[PDB]
Amino acid sequence: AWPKVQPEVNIGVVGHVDHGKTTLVQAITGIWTSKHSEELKRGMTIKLGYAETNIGVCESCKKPEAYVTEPSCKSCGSDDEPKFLRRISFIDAMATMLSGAALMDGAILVVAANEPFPQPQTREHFVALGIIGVKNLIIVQNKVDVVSKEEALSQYRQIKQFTKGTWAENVPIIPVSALHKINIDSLIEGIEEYIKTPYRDLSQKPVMLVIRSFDVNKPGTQFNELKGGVIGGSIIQGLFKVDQEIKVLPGLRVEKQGKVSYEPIFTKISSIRFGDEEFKEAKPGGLVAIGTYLDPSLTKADNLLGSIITLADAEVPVLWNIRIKYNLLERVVGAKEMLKVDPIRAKETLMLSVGSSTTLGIVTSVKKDEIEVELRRPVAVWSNNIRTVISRQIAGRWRMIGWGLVEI
Repeated sequence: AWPKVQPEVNIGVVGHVDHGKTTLVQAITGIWTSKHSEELKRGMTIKLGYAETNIGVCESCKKPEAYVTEPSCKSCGSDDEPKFLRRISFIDAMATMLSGAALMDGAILVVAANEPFPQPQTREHFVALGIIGVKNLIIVQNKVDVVSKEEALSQYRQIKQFTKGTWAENVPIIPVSALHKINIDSLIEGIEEYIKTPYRDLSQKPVMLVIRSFDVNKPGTQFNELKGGVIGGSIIQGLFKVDQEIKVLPGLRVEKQGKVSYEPIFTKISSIRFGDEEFKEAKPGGLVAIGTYLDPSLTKADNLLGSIITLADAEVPVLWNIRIKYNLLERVVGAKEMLKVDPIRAKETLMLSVGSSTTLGIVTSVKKDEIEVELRRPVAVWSNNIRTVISRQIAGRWRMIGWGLVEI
């Protein structure tokens, strides 16, 4: 039989075509993931469509057809059980995209074969991928069945030529039709070869990125049957177990009269869940639901969005001022034209995304490789050289202008 495991990897899927990405995930998993007729499964998405699937392989069948997402090889003429490879999860495509982005172990960038390459959205998405550090990439040429072999091949060469000078020079290009299911087994193969499961040091301190929180107690719930608040997020390192003492950072915003501060919120894990399966422990990969003993007022309606969770005794600096070793883009994708990126300037306001968090800050110091920033809200910095996305409001819209590492 195949094992019931948690996903071990998150793969972001970002695309121009909007009946693209969802149909793509569906082409992999086989099931419709738009209006899941069971909100009884808490909440895990933040309006980010999410899906899990097993991946396996019939060793004796020709690849790529040998790849299956189910424990049957009848499709390649065997009654034997395919080898189970792994369970993967997908995250379907400003603060919100950043938050989704924090969780991807890899990505698939989808382009429409019946559209000139590159579409505006395509280049935007590409830049975005470069900024967030997700370099495990696959480009999918979707809807290749509505253009000829020749047109698809032409666009393939254009994309390769486009990538030839960049870091994405060797990213594979995989033609598929998500809607009509053509050549899907090749993409699963591609996901296996090019979006490998990252190294996990499971001795590392447990860290979870929190991306949702909800009060799951339904109306009419009797008071004595109330469950504690639930925190949904993505574990980015280490592992958590039920009954471990943990804390939420920055935690609770507390106002003493004429004062403001954040005090970490301590609680205990009551339950760990991936989809509709319960687990005894939770590791990186997939979206996890974490039961707590928290007052649901604390989790009600994503109150805790952007927080992180660590063990209670974890030592994690919560900082209102941060130093960032940064790198800016040469220029920015715009409606009409590429836009020159002015160097950082003191007293200007930037947006910094750290993990699943997004906070406004004032620049207090500017050097060539480093800036210092005063934050409107504090950040939990769980490790040195955490990546940050630096954004500036340009033309009345927030745009990612570079990235950096917070240095402690």
